[PDB]
This record gives sequence, C-alpha cells and structure tokens, in this order.
Amino acid sequence: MFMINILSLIIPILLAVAFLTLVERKVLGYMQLRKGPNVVGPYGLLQPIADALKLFTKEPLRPATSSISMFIIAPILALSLALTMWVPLPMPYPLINMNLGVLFMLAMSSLAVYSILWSGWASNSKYALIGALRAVAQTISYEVTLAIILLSVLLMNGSYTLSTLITTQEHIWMIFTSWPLAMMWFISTLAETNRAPFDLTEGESELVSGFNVEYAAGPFAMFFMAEYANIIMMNAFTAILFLGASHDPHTPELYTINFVLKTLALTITFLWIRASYPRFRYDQLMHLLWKSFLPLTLALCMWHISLPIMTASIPPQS
Amino acid sequence: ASKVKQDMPPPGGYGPIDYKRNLPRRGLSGYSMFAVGIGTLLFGYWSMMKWNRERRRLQIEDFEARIALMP
Repeated sequence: MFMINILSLIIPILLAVAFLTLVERKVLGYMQLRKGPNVVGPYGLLQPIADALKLFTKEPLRPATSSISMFIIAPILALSLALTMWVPLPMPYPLINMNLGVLFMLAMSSLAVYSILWSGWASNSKYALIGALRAVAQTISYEVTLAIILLSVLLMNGSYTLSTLITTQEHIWMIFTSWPLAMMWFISTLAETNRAPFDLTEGESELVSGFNVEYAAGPFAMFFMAEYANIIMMNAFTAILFLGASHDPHTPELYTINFVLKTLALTITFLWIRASYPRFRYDQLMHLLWKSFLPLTLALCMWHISLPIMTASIPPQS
Repeated sequence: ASKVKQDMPPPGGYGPIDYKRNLPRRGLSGYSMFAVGIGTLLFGYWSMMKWNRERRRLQIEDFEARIALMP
C-alpha cells in the first residue's frame, strides 16, 4: 500500500514533466508571436507522447572513446535523484516524514551535480568536458549562498521539518517577512536548475550541446526528464517555503489545489524568464553570487538571527 | 489619348513617419520603492512576533500535558 503511494507520486510527476515541455513550447511561442505545437493532437496535447515514443525508438549511441560504466550510470543517477527529491514534500502530507527534510533536499541536490560531471567526463569529448567544468564552477558559485539563505529563512520555522512550514505561515506568507531573501533564493534556484539566464552547462549557442552532446535517444530523454522534474520540484519547494497555503486537516485537497496553483505560477515564471533575458557569462555568474549575493546574505543571516531574540519571536521547536 | 499612369506618391505628401527612440520613464521613485519594501517587512515582523508568541504558549500547554501524563 506504500508501493501504491510511491507509484502515485512517480507516474504523475513524469506526466507533468512530459506536459511541461509542451507548455514551455507554447508559452515561448506565444511570447515570440507564434503558436507552437498545435498539430500533433488538439492544441498539441499529443506532442509530448510523440516526442517520448520517438526518443525511445531511436538508436542509442555509445561513443568509441567513452567510458561506458559512467556514461550509462550518469543518466540513471540524474533521473532517480530527480524522482527522489519529491518524497519529503508535504502536499500537505509527505510520503516520507523527515525531521530534517530541508537538509535531505540540500544533500540530494548536491549529489545531483555528479550526473552532469560524470556524463561530461565519460563522454570523452571536448564540448562535454567544457560543460562539466562549467557545472563545477556553477556549483561553487551558488552552493554557499543557497545554504545560508535557507538557514536564514528557516530561523522563523524553528526546525528543518517541511510540514512545520505550513504551521509557520498560517496567517501570513513568509515572503512578506523575507522578500530580500526570497529574491536571492529565486535567482539561486535558477542557477541551481541550470536554467536561463544561467544555463551554462548546456550552453547551446556557445557549446552546441554542452555536457550531453554525445547523448542520443533514451539516455538523452532521461536527462531531459530529470531537468524538468527538477524545475517543478524546486518551484514546489519555493512555493512551500515562501507562499504557504492554509491547510484544513479535514479537507486537505484545498491545500493541494492551492499549492499546485502556486507551483504552476512559479514554473511559468521560470519559462517567462527564459524568453526575456540573454545568457550570463559563467565567471560573471560566479562574481554575481560571490560579490553581491554573499555579503547581503551574510548580513541578512545576522539580522534574522538577531531579530527573534530582539522582539521575543523565537519559534517553538527545540 | 490616355495619360501616363505610374506609381507615384499622393498629391502633397505621405504622412510623417516616426523614427526617434521612444523609451518612456515608466516607474516610481527609489525612495517610494524602498519605503514600500520596509513597510511590508515591518508588517511581516509584527505578524510573526504575535504568531510565534502564541506558538510558544501552545507548546508549553502541550508539554504540560506530557508532564501530567508521565508518572
């Protein structure tokens, strides 16, 4: 019966990712004065299915100069970790209830980079290596700031339990308390998910395909699914963190609908941003994160440590 | 005895065509934006202060229940 719950979490996530791709194409098209997919199915509703069936019936290629074990392990690790990040999210009840769910997401997101690193290295081609090294620089840029931002925000929660965040925001959204932290958190999520204007690893105009340039068919499809599931997952995490829906224990579906609407709004904002800005330079991303976000984040961390003691606002939990 | 017919501009002239850059100002002032931000922050701080104090009292009550039940 817990297996049924695992499947009821996994399969709908994959369906949402498949249709997220259709949504991105349609939103970008209408923002570019065109229509996007509207032939394959009514309103392009069958386009993701055609894409998936096409990618899983095409020839997967193993490069001659590549290391096979890492080459094959990396997409598996990417997709499995993308699916694993969803299990502690309370919607309003989590599949897995963790004391330190935030730390769990931090650690698994840190482990997810090695899929790109090992993929790029094991492809044994120059563009894949350049993409992998860009991933190294990107993680170095965003990780410290993202962790300190999370700590500063959760000083209002009293713990790292994700369900407590619902109780914390019972009367007001936490974005009214820490919008300067929310802005930097949103930009750091853009960097962490390798999304434009921070999509350095793929580097399409610049590096052709970046890290997965040598990937074809099903393995490439798995990388794509992992990336889009990560987009949805990070936006759901932000929605839980900063825009807390009210939860009625006798009618949890109201919370579920509200939370899903907020997650969709944030994902559509991601797609909106991709159609508006040019790409960063990756050293410029490092300098943005280390010379602007880091000092402000340190100062705001001190402020959010002092404020509950200043005003006698310390949250309950031990 | 037909007259010459040829693609020509209309009598007098065509309507004037704009070419200069048109980028409106379209914003508030810096002082107003900062003031709105700080006002929102203060409202949030006050709300959170009240709610966290209530949460502390509720936790004390929950702990007293356990203390009563422990023997």
